[PDB]
Amino acid sequence: GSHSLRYFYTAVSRPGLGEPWFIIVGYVDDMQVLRFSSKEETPRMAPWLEQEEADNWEQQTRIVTIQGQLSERNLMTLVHFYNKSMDDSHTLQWLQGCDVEPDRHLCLWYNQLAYDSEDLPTLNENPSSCTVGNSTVPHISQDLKSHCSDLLQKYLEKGKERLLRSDPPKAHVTRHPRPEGDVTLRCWALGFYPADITLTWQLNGEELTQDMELVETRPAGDGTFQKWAAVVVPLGKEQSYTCHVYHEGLPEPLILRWGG
Amino acid sequence: GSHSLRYFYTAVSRPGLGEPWFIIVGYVDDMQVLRFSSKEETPRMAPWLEQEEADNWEQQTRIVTIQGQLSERNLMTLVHFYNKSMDDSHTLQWLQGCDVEPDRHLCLWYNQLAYDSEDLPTLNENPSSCTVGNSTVPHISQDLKSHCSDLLQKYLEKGKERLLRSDPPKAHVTRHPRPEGDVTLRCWALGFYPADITLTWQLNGEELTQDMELVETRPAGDGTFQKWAAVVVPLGKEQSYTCHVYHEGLPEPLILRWGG
Amino acid sequence: ADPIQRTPKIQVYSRHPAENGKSNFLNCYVSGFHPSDIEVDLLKNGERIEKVEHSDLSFSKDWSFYLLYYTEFTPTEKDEYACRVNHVTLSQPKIVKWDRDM
Amino acid sequence: ADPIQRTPKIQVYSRHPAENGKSNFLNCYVSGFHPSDIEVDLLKNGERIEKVEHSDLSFSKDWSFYLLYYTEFTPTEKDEYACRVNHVTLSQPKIVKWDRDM
Amino acid sequence: GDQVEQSPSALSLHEGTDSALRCNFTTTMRSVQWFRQNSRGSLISLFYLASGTKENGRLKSAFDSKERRYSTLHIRDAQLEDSGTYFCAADTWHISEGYELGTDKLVFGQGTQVTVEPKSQPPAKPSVFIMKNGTNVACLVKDFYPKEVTISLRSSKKIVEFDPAIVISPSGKYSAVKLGQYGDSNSVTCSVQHNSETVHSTDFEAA
Amino acid sequence: GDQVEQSPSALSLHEGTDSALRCNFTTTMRSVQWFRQNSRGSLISLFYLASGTKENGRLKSAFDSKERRYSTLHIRDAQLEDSGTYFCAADTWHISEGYELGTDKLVFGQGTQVTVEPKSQPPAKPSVFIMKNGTNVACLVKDFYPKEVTISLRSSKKIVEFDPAIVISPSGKYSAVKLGQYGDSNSVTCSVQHNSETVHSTDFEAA
Amino acid sequence: HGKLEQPEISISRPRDETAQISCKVFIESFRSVTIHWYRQKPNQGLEFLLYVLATPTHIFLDKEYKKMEASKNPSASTSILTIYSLEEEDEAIYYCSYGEGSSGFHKVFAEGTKLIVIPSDKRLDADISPKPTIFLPSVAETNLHKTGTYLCLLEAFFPDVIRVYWKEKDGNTILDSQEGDTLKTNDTYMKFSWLTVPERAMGKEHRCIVKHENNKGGADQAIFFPSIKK
Amino acid sequence: HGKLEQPEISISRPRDETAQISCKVFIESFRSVTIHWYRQKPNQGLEFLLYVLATPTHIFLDKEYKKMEASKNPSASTSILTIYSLEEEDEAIYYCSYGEGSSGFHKVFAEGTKLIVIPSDKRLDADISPKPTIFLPSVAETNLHKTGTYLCLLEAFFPDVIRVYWKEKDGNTILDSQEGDTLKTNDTYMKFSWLTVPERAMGKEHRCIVKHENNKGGADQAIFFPSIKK
Ligand SMILES: *[C@]1(O)O[C@H](CO)[C@@H](O[C@@]2(O)O[C@H](CO)[C@@H](O[C@]3(O)O[C@H](CO)[C@@H](O)[C@H](O)[C@@H]3O)[C@H](O)[C@H]2NC(C)=O)[C@H](O)[C@H]1NC(C)=O
Ligand SMILES: *[C@]1(O)O[C@H](CO)[C@@H](O[C@@]2(O)O[C@H](CO)[C@@H](O[C@]3(O)O[C@H](CO)[C@@H](O)[C@H](O)[C@@H]3O)[C@H](O)[C@H]2NC(C)=O)[C@H](O)[C@H]1NC(C)=O
Ligand SMILES: *[C@]1(O)O[C@H](CO[C@@H]2O[C@@H](C)[C@@H](O)[C@@H](O)[C@@H]2O)[C@@H](O[C@@H]2O[C@H](CO)[C@@H](O)[C@H](O)[C@H]2NC(C)=O)[C@H](O)[C@H]1NC(C)=O
Ligand SMILES: *[C@@]1(O)O[C@H](CO)[C@@H](O[C@@]2(O)O[C@H](CO)[C@@H](O)[C@H](O)[C@H]2NC(C)=O)[C@H](O)[C@H]1NC(C)=O
Ligand SMILES: *[C@]1(O)O[C@H](CO)[C@@H](O[C@@]2(O)O[C@H](CO)[C@@H](O)[C@H](O)[C@H]2NC(C)=O)[C@H](O)[C@H]1NC(C)=O
Repeated sequence: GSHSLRYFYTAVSRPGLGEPWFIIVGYVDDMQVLRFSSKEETPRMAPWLEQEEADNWEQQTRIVTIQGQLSERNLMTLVHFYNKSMDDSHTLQWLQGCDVEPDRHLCLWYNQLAYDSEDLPTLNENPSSCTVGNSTVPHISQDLKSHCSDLLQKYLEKGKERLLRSDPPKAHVTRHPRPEGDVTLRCWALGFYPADITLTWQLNGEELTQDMELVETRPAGDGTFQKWAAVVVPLGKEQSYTCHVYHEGLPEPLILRWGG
Repeated sequence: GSHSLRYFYTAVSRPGLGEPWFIIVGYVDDMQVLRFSSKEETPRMAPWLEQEEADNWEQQTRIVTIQGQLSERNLMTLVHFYNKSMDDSHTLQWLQGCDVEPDRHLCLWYNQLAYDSEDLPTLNENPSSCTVGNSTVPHISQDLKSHCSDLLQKYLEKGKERLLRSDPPKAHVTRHPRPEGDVTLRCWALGFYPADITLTWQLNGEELTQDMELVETRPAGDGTFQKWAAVVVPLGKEQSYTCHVYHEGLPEPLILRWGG
Repeated sequence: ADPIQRTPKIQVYSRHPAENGKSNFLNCYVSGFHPSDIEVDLLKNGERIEKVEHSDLSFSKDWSFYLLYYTEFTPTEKDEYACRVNHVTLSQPKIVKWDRDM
Repeated sequence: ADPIQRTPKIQVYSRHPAENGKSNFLNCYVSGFHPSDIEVDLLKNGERIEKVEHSDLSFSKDWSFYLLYYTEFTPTEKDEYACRVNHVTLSQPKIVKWDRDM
Repeated sequence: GDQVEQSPSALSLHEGTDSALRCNFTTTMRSVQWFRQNSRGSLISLFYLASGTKENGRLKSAFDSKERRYSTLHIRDAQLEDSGTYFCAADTWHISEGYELGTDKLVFGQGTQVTVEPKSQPPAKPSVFIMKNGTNVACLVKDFYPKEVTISLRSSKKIVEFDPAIVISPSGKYSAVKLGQYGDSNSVTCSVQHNSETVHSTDFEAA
Repeated sequence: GDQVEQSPSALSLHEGTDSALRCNFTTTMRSVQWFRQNSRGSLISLFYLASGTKENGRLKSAFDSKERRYSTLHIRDAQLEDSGTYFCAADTWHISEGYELGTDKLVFGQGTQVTVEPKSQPPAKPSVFIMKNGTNVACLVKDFYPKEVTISLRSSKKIVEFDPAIVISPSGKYSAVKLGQYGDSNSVTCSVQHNSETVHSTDFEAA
Repeated sequence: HGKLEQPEISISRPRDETAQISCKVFIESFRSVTIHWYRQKPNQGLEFLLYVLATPTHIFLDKEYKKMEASKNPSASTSILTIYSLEEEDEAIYYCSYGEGSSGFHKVFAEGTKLIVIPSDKRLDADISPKPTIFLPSVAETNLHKTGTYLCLLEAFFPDVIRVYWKEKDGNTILDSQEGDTLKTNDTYMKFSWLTVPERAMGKEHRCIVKHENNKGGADQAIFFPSIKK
Repeated sequence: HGKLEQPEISISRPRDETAQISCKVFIESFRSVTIHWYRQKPNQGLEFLLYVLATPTHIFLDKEYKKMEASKNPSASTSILTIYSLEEEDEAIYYCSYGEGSSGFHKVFAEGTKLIVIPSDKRLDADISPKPTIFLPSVAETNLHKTGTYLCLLEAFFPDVIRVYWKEKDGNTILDSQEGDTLKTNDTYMKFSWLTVPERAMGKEHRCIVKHENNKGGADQAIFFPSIKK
């Protein structure tokens, strides 16, 4: 199984109160694991984490802070290069992270920023590598790029319970008919973990990919996601429509028909 | 007062019928003086032209006929130049002719062709002049461009009555009530030859030219043309709307009013 | 559509002032259309009038085509008339109801 | 020049299959809005529920933002709930009725 | 007369660049032709058209009827086998004395001479050669890089010298010969200096 | 320097002519700048961009926002005063090992030697005069059109003669000058053969 | 061997005289032909001159009081371009062409022939033909690069445009060789070409097929590179 | 008289020795400015080298722990590029530039400086500097055109890097002149440029101005050109 750590830096300006606003949520897969903004001396990491008296996260503490810090200049040198009136609020989004996968010794370093809503041309070929090899020892290890993997490791190890886990989707189908002659069948998926869930309506034969109502997959406050997809079924047939649900947890693609 | 003569050659394609279809109407100052087509051996000239016993003028007949023969190969050649399936009806419209008037010794000749309604890039500049001829040099040769100044003057002396005339406009307005409350004032003009005529409604000294109703100046069918221009007018303001009917076969502006 | 098409402008009318009772000619002047072949016929109270001669097919500077039809009929204040015209177009044939006003 | 703004999406629902009587949490999810300055309040049969917490501001691939406001509520067959979200992108605060299925 | 205008009076490209020739006239035409003149003077037709787009290889001629008065010819991945003088030309319907729908004369443009120079990639070293015989001497070089070159000379009895001549080898590099009328009846040698590095033709002569 | 390709390596046009210079980069670029540096002087600057397309005087050029990888520069109604080399250079945001959103390094294309040659023009007849300096006679050929030219100085004890100088005159015609050194200096008259005719310095010197 | 051929690359004839330029057509239906003649100056386009009806319409070029050039179509199956009263500005390259198609042009052109105007200075002084002198591959190249080069340096002529060309004699197949530009020699010209001998097939002789208006005899020079023993 | 300009235009210094270029800066914000340095090779385009921070905090270029150059920024409101371990592929044109105060960019460079690496000569002792040779107008021309042209001929100079403009020295301004490309004199270099003075301005004194490194004293040449009436 692949894995990916992410940091979401987000900054905003308002009048000339100087003090810019900012947060740095840091996730691992769909579990947020790190929070840190303005008005916090320490990167407040997620509770559910085996902690062993170790002020040994500094490297991550160091990085984040700075990032938060330059938010002052950064967010500013970015107004003039566009000479946009410093009276209209602005924002600076930044994202770094990597997706590791040792089974293939793979690592991809991401690093994207965007001003008001437009990306910023950077020298980077956004997706790049994070495994460096020369025949030496010294270095300056303090680039979030060179630890992302390691950090991912830390998180994974120090969290194997919640992070390395699969909570399958529990699924039911509801029949709540509509006014004008055609029943509505809603297929449910509740509390499944990785948000990636793909639900599908069909007729033994094919799939109804082109005529469905799909809610973007929403989150429930316990660390799980829920999604629904429904369609208009004739009160007669009403059953030659199955709900094939696919997910990481359940191997055997779940299939749903109504009660009987 | 420029007088003139033109021949409108017209040829068409028929989905594999071997021989095409075609015609050659000819006119002078809006009056038809000649004619020719396939399955016809001769130029049934204008009855109104009582020429004397022997037809001393047919070198133009030489011209036309070959044009008839040649007509085919052209539609032939035209078809391959442009990628075009010989299964789709095709047509080649051609027009040659010229103008005339002493003062500046006016004599311009028009020679234009069109494939399926498409001006065909002829190299020679367009409206070309033609009044001169070397000294001691009869140009009896095949071309029509050199027989204009000759053949025009020929047609205008063997039927002068119908080509030297100027039937002025007989105009009158007409009231027709509008269930909507308005009233249409239709200014007719009948019996006039020099087709180019212009009617016009004025309202307090201001021509209503672009905001009035007008009909394509259609042909009586006996020798002259008819045309009427109209308007919608307040139930009452009638006697205020005038109808200027210009035309040079009328010394000064013919002006009408009408209503009831 | 690639073959430059042009749809006909139709006018139906009396050669002279219509005074039902005596002879005159019924005219249907089609012009402004292009694709040569055109089916123009006369009508009386609904049927197809006959023995109608047409004009010497010529064109305008815009390479447009124009034809004139005309017949020898006796005008009466009770015989509705109209022109029958159909050619390379979209909808069904076009009939033009003759009217006193034009 | 003209900034590219994106309106907020809203989804109000129960954390768990709601059953009036036993407890559950109310969730008003918002997503896809760009300018992060946003106002979100829940309502118990009409008014702005006392205290509701929400997640830490994160965004997605297209930098759009997303936040979910959740609260502790005890669904009760005859008590309606809904969401109030006001953005720089809309006419008046939008209300989102919470139906038990969707 | 005057009614045609070719784009660049001359233009030069690198191996693998992409450019285009334009040329227009406003006297409506039937078709625009495109040619390439060899050094031999031969006229090589490239494209032919009376309607829109066409393509083959890298050359593509573009002509369109919104007026039928302007035509363009672009070049993609320009390769050594392209340089030459390009011409646009236009023909138009010619009407006989009779009525044979023929074709009027072809109108060309001024000359836009293309010049396609080679890609630049890790150099190599120039191997000189000997060519002289009878009061005549001319150095040689096989596949070197820059036009930058100076063919030195080593003769006993000197007279005036002449101008060289650098062609473009097959591989993709330059090459050249520098004429020289000297003596040394069968004895001569060559010396070259390029890129601060010199090379004696002697440095290769063995026994 | 592995990320910017300048379209034309070379280009030439007559006045009134038109053209474009393409320039694309091997990496996302934030702002683009187009320079033009004459003979051997400073780099004048024509445009600065970060998105869009600006047009000054006759020149127009652009960077297409959504791509951030291609820049174009056009020259309309070209004119002699547009000769010289054009350069396109762009840049990109950088990020320090400490998140300093800086941006310094400026990449340049390989450049383009734009040359504007004069309108096709009815041949011109020179005017030839003679500048002097004991031992030094200079031949000045004036305001002549077709560049094709042959200048010769008739002298007997000729010391050293230098090649000729042929600069595009002001008015768009061609002009030339040629020095050399001589003994018979005072005698020295200059003969010019241009366009099949012959013009003598002598032909003008009044007497 | 052709669709339109034009012997005699160049033709040089004294001032204010008449000149002969003709292209031997090779296409039957030679009668229903229309041949256009074309002129190309130094650095100009290519302009039109005339058209022949492929049947001696004797279309001639008359320009206000003057008959300038003639178009014709004999039995030798060729059309000849006659040019009267030669003056310098008339000095340029001439092409003969026609249009493949009843209604079109694949436009077929010929090699073309450049007319050379010559004032006074000689009465056919000397011969004025290419003067060969071959050069042997370098023992230095063979030895170190196992490669060889050979050439045919000419001289002593006046045929301005002499276009050189080689091809593997045995299987005489034109093979692009390379040569340098034409340099002047006190009002005489002389080019120098050469080749990159296919490393392993260096035998006794390949051929340096030269060709010019004024060249001994009147045939393309056949030049070889013999071996040695002395 | 300047926004940012460099002193000398050419610099010829020894192999394996030090060469430092200079660029007079003219912006009071000085202490808090950033000075940029690019280099250029024969028709290639500006290549970046180093930036000079707001005042010192000097930056330089090591080639694997062996410095190649270093930008500096002292009191005399100017920066400086040094170059140690001199070699040929180090000879080019060096330019200075600065980026607008509050992160703006209409990037400005200077005239630049050509860095000539000179080999050897006994002990390099010879007067290699410009050497005039004035030529006044030609009466013919004067007489017939009511014009006057001058010739500014410089020879026996070395750098081979000269700039020569004809300034109407009665008043500092430039006049459309013409000039011949610089020709190489066996071991030196030479050059000329003319000026065509119109009628109503023939009465004034014009001076041709030469600017070249190795030139006497160390200043531009003052070449005055009379103006007469007869
Ligand atoms: C170097 O000088 O090049 C010249 C010119 O190419 C070589 O000259 C000769 O000898 O080349 C061949 C080889 O001997 C000669 O060909 C022969 O001799 O031609 C005559 C007919 O006239 C006949 O004997 C045979 O047909 C031979 O093949 C040729 O005639 C010579 N060229 C001339 C015109 O002088 C020369 O050999 C070469 N030098 C060396 C050392 O290789
Ligand atoms: C032609 O012969 O060229 C020569 C050499 O260039 C010209 O010589 C002089 O006169 O050029 C200038 C102009 O007079 C002289 O400059 C002056 O005279 O220098 C002295 C200092 O020694 C001083 O009086 C001023 O600084 C002047 O500018 C220069 O000295 C002369 N050159 C020499 C070394 O003889 C000559 O004028 C010119 N002939 C004509 C008719 O133009
Ligand atoms: C040739 O350059 O074409 C232009 C006409 O503009 C172009 O053609 C149209 C059909 C489109 O392809 C469009 O992309 C182009 O704009 C002529 O160039 C000049 O056009 C100017 C305005 O665009 C006009 O002000 C000038 O008078 C006109 N000529 C000049 C002074 O260069 C041009 O005439 C055509 N041939 C040439 C260059 O001689
Ligand atoms: C160049 O640098 O060197 C040559 C050779 O030394 C110089 O040639 C001449 O001109 O030197 C003197 C001076 O005129 C003459 O007496 C010799 O005959 C010439 N040498 C030969 C054999 O050509 C040449 O002058 C010099 N160039 C320059 C511009 O100074
Ligand atoms: C650089 O110049 O960018 C241009 C424009 O995107 C590329 O142009 C071309 O060649 O891109 C593709 C690839 O060949 C073609 O299909 C397009 O037609 C063509 N674009 C146009 C309109 O010119 C260049 O290829 C690219 N340069 C390099 C060296 O990559």
